[PDB]
Amino acid sequence: KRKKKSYTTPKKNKHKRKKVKLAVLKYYKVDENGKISRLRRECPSDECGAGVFMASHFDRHYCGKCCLTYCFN
Amino acid sequence: IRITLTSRNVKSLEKVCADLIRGAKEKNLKVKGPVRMPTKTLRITTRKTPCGEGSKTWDRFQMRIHKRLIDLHSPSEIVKQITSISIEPGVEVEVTI
Amino acid sequence: QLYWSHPRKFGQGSRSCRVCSNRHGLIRKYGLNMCRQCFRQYAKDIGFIKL
Amino acid sequence: AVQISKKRKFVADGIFKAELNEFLTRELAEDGYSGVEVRVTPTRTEIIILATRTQNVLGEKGRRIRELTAVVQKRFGFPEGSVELYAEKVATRGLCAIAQAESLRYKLLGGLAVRRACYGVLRFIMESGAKGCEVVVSGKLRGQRAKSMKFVDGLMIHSGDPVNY
Amino acid sequence: MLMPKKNRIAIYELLFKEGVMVAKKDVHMPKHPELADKNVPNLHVMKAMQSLKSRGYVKEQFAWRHFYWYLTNEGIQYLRDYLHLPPEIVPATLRRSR
RNA sequence: UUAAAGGAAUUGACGGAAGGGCACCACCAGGAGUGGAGCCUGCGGCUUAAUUUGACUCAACACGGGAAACCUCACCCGGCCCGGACACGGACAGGAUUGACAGAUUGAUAGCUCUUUCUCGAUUCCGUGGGUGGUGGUGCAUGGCCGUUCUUAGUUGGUGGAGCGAUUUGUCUGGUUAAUUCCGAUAACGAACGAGACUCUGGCAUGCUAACUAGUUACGCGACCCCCGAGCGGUAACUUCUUAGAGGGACAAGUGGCGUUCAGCCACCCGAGAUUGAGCAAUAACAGGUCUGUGAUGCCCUUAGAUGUCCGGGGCUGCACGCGCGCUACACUGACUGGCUCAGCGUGUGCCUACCCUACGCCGGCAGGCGCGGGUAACCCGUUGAACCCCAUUCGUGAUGGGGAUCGGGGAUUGCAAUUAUUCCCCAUGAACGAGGAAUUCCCAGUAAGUGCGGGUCAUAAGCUUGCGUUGAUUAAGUCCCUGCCCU
Ligand SMILES: [Mg+2]
Ligand SMILES: [Mg+2]
Ligand SMILES: [Mg+2]
Ligand SMILES: [Mg+2]
Ligand SMILES: [Mg+2]
Ligand SMILES: [Mg+2]
Ligand SMILES: [Mg+2]
Ligand SMILES: [Mg+2]
Ligand SMILES: [Mg+2]
Ligand SMILES: [Mg+2]
Ligand SMILES: [Mg+2]
Ligand SMILES: [Mg+2]
Ligand SMILES: [Mg+2]
Ligand SMILES: [Mg+2]
Ligand SMILES: [Mg+2]
Ligand SMILES: [Mg+2]
Ligand SMILES: [Mg+2]
Ligand SMILES: [Mg+2]
Ligand SMILES: [Mg+2]
Ligand SMILES: [Mg+2]
Ligand SMILES: [Mg+2]
Ligand SMILES: [Mg+2]
Ligand SMILES: [Mg+2]
Ligand SMILES: [Zn+2]
Repeated sequence: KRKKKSYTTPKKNKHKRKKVKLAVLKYYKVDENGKISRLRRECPSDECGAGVFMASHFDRHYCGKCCLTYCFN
Repeated sequence: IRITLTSRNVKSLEKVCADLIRGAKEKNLKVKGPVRMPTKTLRITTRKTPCGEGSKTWDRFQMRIHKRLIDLHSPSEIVKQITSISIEPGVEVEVTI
Repeated sequence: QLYWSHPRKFGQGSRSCRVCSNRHGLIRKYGLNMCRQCFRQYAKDIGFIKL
Repeated sequence: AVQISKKRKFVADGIFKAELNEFLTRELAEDGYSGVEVRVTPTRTEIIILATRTQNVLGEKGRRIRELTAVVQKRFGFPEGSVELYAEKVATRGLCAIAQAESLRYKLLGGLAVRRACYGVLRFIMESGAKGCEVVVSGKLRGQRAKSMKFVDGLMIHSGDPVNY
Repeated sequence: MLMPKKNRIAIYELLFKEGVMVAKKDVHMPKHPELADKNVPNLHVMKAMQSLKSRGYVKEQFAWRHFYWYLTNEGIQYLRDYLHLPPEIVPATLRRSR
């Protein structure tokens, strides 16, 4: 009733998740003007990595569609 | 082979029972009686009010489920002929062989 | 994303009425789901009389 | 392969009656709606809508009655054309108080003030064979306070068992 | 924000086949019962039909838990927009009458 | 300066004015009690970040069937989601709109956010208008419903008189009844709504209608004892017992008295009953309560860091006090142990969306577990082998073995979780209470009271409430003194 929910503000400001990238993304490399060099890692055959490549990380590996987790020393 | 006739009200129950007697007692069938079941009653007690004001005044809603059974030993072709009756909609028919 | 926790398979919250999704007042177990305020109005339609 | 008791199938059928009747009076408020009668036959479940203006039930090209048949069949679980509807004409318009209140609603909506509407429905009901009628219109009627406007004509029985029929 | 693409064409194909849709009030929070005809339970059906009930295409009726969706002749005239994708087939509501 | 002030006279409304009646929510004569103690559970006040809220004489205070571990939950603390429909318009990403692996932070394996960078495909995101939701406020805007007046008997029109007229007589001096229910006198007659009559339950009875989903007599299979054709239990006809369809049966009718021809009261017989209990219930209100029952709703507030909706907790229970409805005792007409013996309502499974009722056998001291069977039901629990009661033993007027509050330890059941609440079982701790001032509640015959069972709540679930059974009185059949109400 009389108690109004006011901003006590210990937590001043927070923002929503905004996906930002570069202008274009080149996953490939041109060798001999027509042969493609693969730089990033594919995903093994679990009906996920037919066109999905893995993301670089310090010690992990991650698939895009079905979220396959890989790790190697 | 028995047939259960279960109706909503006793007047239409007795009317469809008298129609079954009038359509069954002329053939060569030893017709057993319409065995009277005890009347079932679903008693529901209701506060009568959405908010708590006044005395404890309660609605008492009841139904009167009336059930009858008949026994007719016959081949199964005769039972399907007897079953075809222009019947009151408040009457339910079950068969058991 | 955690959408559905607290499975609500029992008790008062699991009982969702047939009339207006009311859950504060009790819902009877007679093969019936009413709000006890609309049951008075609708008993003459579902087949209950006062006697 | 499933079955329920006689003490529960009756109240389930009664809730089916009330659900279908009040859903039809909530969506068929346009024409003159009186009621329903459902015949239970396990080959064909018959549903008869007794209505005053059955032209709206019959629709343009046999449209609305088959559409509401599909409305019943896609929830209540009766495929292969098990549910079949039939409309009946109520020629006695002044007999059904539900139809009289349903016609009084559309006159109270679009103008056509309360005094004229009440005397116009009382003259029609008193002309249509009825021995007596009483119309009680309450609410915010030309003012902030709720003035109850009651009109009673003819003979009316209020107490006892045969009031309900 | 999108579902799989089969969802939209499935619900509009079911509306194309019948013209009658029905859902209930239960939006996913106490319990998850799926639709009696399809996979998507209640919320995707409401998200698909709110664009039809808001534009005046498909009428809405509520009964006790349930949203019934109702077809208008102008509803068919704007389901011509959906009829751009298949050939012109009228469902079993307006074409024939037994 | 004002368009009224005023005078008879009618109908309401009001009175703290008079008269006549009614009510066991009023009394007399009584019964059970409460108010005394303990406990359960609401209310006020305290306390708290929250202790959600309305209701406050009958007509609030075990009421919202309101019995909360989160659910219910509407209140606090912290954290996600948009279900932002639909139009125009900004970037339109040379197609990048949402979803997440590991580490940090956080209850979180919530991508909430950060380090990191793959995926989704023109439905996105933002803005401008609008829309939805709310157990947010307003019952003094309301609908509907309920309660109260009122479970008392009171209201209206047609013809006719009285008056110019609103209106009045009808609708009443008296008698009688629960009654404006009648007789009566009559300026009134025929009449209406209501009360009765209506419907249900209970009470009777038939060689009426009929039943292997209900029983009886004989009878055979067949167990036991006296042994003397007998006695008790197990596994061809008729509805008397169980159940339900119609019709009948009770009307103050027969007699005598009290009464104006009267309306009607009293005593007895025949009878099963000389009349039982409920539901519905007039015109009209309360400025009674419900927006927290509704997708019933007007107005106001918020709407993306949300009064929307989810997740994890706490809270509603929190106690220096006062009050109400209730439960248990204060014993010997009793407590303990053992034996014996009788019910009726009604409920019970694979449900319109998650679920019981329980027989048998074994284990365990117990609450309980395990395997199997039956019941969608007059079929199975179940010939509901209930409590109270009857017989015998122990106690012996001691706060005792009555009372079992408080509290410690252990063990099982449902739940995902009962700890600042489950529940039950076993041991132990053993308080007040010695029949309760002032006042106050209910009641006239299978009635009060004692006593147990079923449903509602539920998953585990009663001391609340609704109905059912068992045992089962003392007092009245009268009045206007206390209180309340009706009419002139
Ligand atoms: Mg509630
Ligand atoms: Mg109003
Ligand atoms: Mg007003
Ligand atoms: Mg009113
Ligand atoms: Mg004067
Ligand atoms: Mg008193
Ligand atoms: Mg108390
Ligand atoms: Mg207090
Ligand atoms: Mg109180
Ligand atoms: Mg109350
Ligand atoms: Mg609040
Ligand atoms: Mg609220
Ligand atoms: Mg309001
Ligand atoms: Mg005159
Ligand atoms: Mg008068
Ligand atoms: Mg019997
Ligand atoms: Mg009234
Ligand atoms: Mg709506
Ligand atoms: Mg108490
Ligand atoms: Mg108690
Ligand atoms: Mg259940
Ligand atoms: Mg303890
Ligand atoms: Mg439950
Ligand atoms: Zn409801």
